[PDB]
Amino acid sequence: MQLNITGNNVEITEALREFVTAKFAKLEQYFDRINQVYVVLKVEKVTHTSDATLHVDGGELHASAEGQDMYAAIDGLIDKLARQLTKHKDKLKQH
Amino acid sequence: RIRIRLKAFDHRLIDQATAEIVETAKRTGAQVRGPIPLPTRKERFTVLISPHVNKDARDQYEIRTHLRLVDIVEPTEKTVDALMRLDLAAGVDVQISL
Amino acid sequence: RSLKKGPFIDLHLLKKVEKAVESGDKKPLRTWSRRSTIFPNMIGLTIAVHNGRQHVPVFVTDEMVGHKLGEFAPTRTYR
Amino acid sequence: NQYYGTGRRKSSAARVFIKPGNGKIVINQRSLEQYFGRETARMVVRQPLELVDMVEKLDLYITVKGGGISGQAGAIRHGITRALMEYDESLRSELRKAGFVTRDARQVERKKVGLRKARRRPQFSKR
Amino acid sequence: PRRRVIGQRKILPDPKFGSELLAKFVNILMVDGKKSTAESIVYSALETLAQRSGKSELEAFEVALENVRPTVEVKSRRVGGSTYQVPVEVRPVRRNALAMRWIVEAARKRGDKSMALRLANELSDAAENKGTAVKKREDVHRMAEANKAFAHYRW
Amino acid sequence: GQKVHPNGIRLGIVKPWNSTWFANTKEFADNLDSDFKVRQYLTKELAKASVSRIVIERPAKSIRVTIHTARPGIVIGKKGEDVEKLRKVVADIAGVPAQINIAEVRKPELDAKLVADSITSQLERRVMFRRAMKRAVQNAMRLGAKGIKVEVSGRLGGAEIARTEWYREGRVPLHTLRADIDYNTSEAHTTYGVIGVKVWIFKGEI
Amino acid sequence: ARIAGINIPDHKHAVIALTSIYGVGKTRSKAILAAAGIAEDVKISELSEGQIDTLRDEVAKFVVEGDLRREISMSIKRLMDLGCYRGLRHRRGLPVRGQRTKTNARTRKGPRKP
Amino acid sequence: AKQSMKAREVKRVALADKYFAKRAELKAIISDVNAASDEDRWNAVLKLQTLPRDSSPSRQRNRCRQTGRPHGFLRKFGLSRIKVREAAMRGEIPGLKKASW
RNA sequence: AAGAACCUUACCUGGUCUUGACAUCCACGGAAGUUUUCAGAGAUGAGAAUGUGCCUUCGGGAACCGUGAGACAGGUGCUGC
RNA sequence: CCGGCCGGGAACUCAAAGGAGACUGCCAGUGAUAAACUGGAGGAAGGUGGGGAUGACGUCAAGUCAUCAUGGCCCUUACGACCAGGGCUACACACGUGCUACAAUGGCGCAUACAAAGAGAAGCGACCUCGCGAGAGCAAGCGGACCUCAUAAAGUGCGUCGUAGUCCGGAUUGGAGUCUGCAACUCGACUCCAUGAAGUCGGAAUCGCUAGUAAUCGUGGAUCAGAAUGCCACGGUGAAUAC
Repeated sequence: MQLNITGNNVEITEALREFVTAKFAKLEQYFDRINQVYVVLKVEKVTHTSDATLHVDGGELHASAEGQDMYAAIDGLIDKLARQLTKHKDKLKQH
Repeated sequence: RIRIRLKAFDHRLIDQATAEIVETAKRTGAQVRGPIPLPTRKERFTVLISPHVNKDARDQYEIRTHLRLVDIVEPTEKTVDALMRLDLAAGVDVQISL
Repeated sequence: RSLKKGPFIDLHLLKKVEKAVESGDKKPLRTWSRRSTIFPNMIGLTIAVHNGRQHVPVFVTDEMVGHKLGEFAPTRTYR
Repeated sequence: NQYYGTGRRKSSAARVFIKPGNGKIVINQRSLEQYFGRETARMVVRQPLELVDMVEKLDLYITVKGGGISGQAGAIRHGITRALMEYDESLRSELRKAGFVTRDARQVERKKVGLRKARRRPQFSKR
Repeated sequence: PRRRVIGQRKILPDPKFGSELLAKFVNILMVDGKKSTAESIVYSALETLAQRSGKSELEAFEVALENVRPTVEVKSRRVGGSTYQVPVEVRPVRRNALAMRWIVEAARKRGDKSMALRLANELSDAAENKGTAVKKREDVHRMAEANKAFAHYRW
Repeated sequence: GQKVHPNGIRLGIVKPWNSTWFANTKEFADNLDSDFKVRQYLTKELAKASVSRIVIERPAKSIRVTIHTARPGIVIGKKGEDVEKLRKVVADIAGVPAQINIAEVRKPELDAKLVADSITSQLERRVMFRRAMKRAVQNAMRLGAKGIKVEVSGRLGGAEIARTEWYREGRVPLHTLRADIDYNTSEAHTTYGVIGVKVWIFKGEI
Repeated sequence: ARIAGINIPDHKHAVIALTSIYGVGKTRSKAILAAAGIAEDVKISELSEGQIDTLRDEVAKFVVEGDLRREISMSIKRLMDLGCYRGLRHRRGLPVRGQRTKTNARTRKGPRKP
Repeated sequence: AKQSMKAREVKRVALADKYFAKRAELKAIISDVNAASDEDRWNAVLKLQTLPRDSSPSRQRNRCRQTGRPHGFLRKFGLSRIKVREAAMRGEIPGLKKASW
């Protein structure tokens, strides 16, 4: 798993970078093994919006979430990605 | 002996143009070696179509500049003034040689 | 590496050498011409070459006549 | 007398000329063995002539330009088939059965925009 | 494909021998579209086959091919929530083409010096049935005969 | 934002060119901006003369500027003194010569430029846009046009978000190339921003 | 079979085996040997000591292993002591001729640190 | 496109036409192989610096003649890559049409 | 971006300028232009020579160049939500 | 003087203008006697022949206020203007797209056969001399089916290398040069000599391609004083496979 954090009009700090990787350490093991991550943070005059593109062994999955103060946006983004990772996991178990 | 070489942009315009010349070259005088067709240049321009990114969005243009030659054999003086003052249907360009 | 006919020096530095070598050693020559070569006429003088935001003083020794003025003036600062 | 067929394939035009004589063949003032006699697809010139007999029957002189070594050689195979016009469909009806008279109009495709060599897409990957 | 049972086109035969079967064989090892470089290697590899086996040249080639061609091929079949290797019998036009592909992939490894003799050594050893090309055929049949438990056909 | 220009795709089939001069690559450049500078000049003062299109030919060190307009009386004015008034200042831009002619059009409601400027002059004097586009299409269909489509986009009455409206009538087949479809576009510099109007008019297929 | 200090290439050809000296490639070796008159495709096992002696003095004019390893060090000692631009690139293990350093820079750095 | 910069290079085309292509002998006639390898050839390199720098023909960016865009130029039409298309589809450039082969 | 050594270039340090690099209008001079010196990194600044027509209403009618006043000019500044 | 070289020939190749042609039109069979389907004949081409152009209503408040136009706001002795120097080329690193490879279906040396498309006037620049070479001098010809760029290369003939980090690899660095431009230090391209790095076919994963395609080989163009491994075109050789 390799993180790639990038911000459009949101210059990422050091406290925000570890807040992403600690949150992305959650949706790690607990849901699926993944190859490569691209995280994009955006501010569009109201919406702190955060996107994420995961690459897995089957294909790719993308989620986006606009939030309140850029911390609740990533907190809503992981819950959007974790449900797509359990749907993809049981699609590849079929026991 | 006049190597009257003429080019234009439209093929339907250049064929009416040389037919306006070879008929006057046989009405007075003689010895016409035909409107022989020469190879046309096909200048192609590939242009980006967006004001920004998407390189793969393009548009290809061209200009077909058609070219015709008459090449009279032996000059008569009644035609050498008649080839001047008859240059209608703008869009064609003549260049005479001797 | 290049300029097969004649080394290159600027007139606002070349004539500023021959007004500053026969009159004794002078001020650090505040010059911007990094494009000029080191000639043997300036050996032993202080030259202030512009590196982008200041004027670094370089003492012209005997053996730098094969180089140019800007090569002894680093532009980008790293670490 | 002298018979003619044009023949062309893959941006290469031939000009074949046949008349009765011995079994010599000459290509642009050269024989076959000094032009491509055991090079790439050496028998593609004679293979319409083992469907018929050719042993010392028809000698021919051809001039070909354009194309490459196999592009010229395929134009002669379409050429001398076109040259067999004084020998009509008693010879030609069992000549359609093995080919030799189709033009084989497969030209090189133009390179399209966005692609590399008219089909090749430039490798959008995930790793 | 979904539609389009494809209109098959023909191959021109080999010049030296009246065969398209060996002309199919020269097209397989023809790397990067170089046929004169392909045909020079195979002609140098089958004249070497004649002196190292005694027979004539072209029928010594298929006697190395009937010793390497398969009769059954195993496939991955998706059924249920898993996927097992069901065996299927091979069509004959694929049977020889699957055989001479196994010859060339054994000829690019088994590294000797020249390519003509690299092909010439195991075209003999296919006939004596100790080369690595026949060990591809027997280990395909070893997997298909172990999977004889999957099949709604008995032939 | 995804279609080809319906005038530019059929340029050898049905539509003619607005420039009919030849030049090789040496004088091709300075002929074209001088062709452009007289096109930006004639649209400046003759906007009230209801000009449709400007066709320019350059025969043998000259220029011939045939003006297609709807009102040929006001472009020459009284006596025809103003068509020679531009002829002094056309010659001022390009090389000398210059013979300016006028070929007037009989139907200002079936020419795609003369429909597109009538709406864009109404939209800047604050009329309702649904009145303007519906009066434009019903005037063209009663005069012989077999099809028309008018599409207006912009703020459209001072709304803070933009939208599009279109009121096609008849057959406007864009993908066929033999169909003579006249198409042009104009701009409305209103108090809310720029409002774009583009008019397609279909007449016949040969 | 002993030229300029080591030179021990057996049964290699003539212009090929001479390039084992630090100081000569294939262009100078076919220029060195043509100045002494020996056919260039002959193995040096064929060559006798009455032919190897003509090779020893001919390679002595173009500088070889002993001093060529130090004349190219004399320049990089000079540039790093003066402090030019190429000296500091030599002083820090970075490329000198203005190549890219953002992405590759890797045959000058060596391995990759993390 | 930054109206001063459109006015900056129209200064450069006037200066490059008056000094050079009139005083181009300073490079191509005296500053070459000659029987003139003395100090007169040495002044040939030196007096070029007293000349104004914005007089070389290699300082022309050759921008568009309608918007002044430095990038996406075409020497055949003299316009940028945007203004060529919107004039070709309008019908302003004669002969130009969409290509297919 | 179909092509950053200067230029491009919008960025940086520093040297400068103000109705201005570009446009129109007013008033007042000067034909414009050409050659050359010094200082300066150059921009600029101080010069030294040369130069004069198109219409006579003639302080002009134009072209181009300097000085002053403002109306403004200018912005690759922000918002493609 | 066997060179289309010269008379000549208008047939042929080709040039580009105008026409013909391919339509399930014909036959057989199935089908609801319908649409249509499968096959065959003829035919250069057979089932919209092959390729391009052409982009339905809309979708993403997708991209662009830095092409331009433009509403509003903001600067207006400065967020405007000029100039020099620097930067956009910085490098512990991460990723994307390409190029060259790891060789013997090859490397190298010599001999040698066949292209298409395109550009050319502050331009293309023969031939002849000089230099190992990049190039330099002299300098014709050409606004070009004429002249120049311009040897196409892979291929083929012969010889060598003997499976080695090797005569593979052409990175890096040193020295010496050329051209362009006022000026190649930061920061150009190319040549010459020397240096000869990783690299021995590539983890998990992943990509393109159904035929003149993939894969390789060279060529040309736009941008441009100079500066492509990119892009856009052109032809050479030419597959495997689709139950």
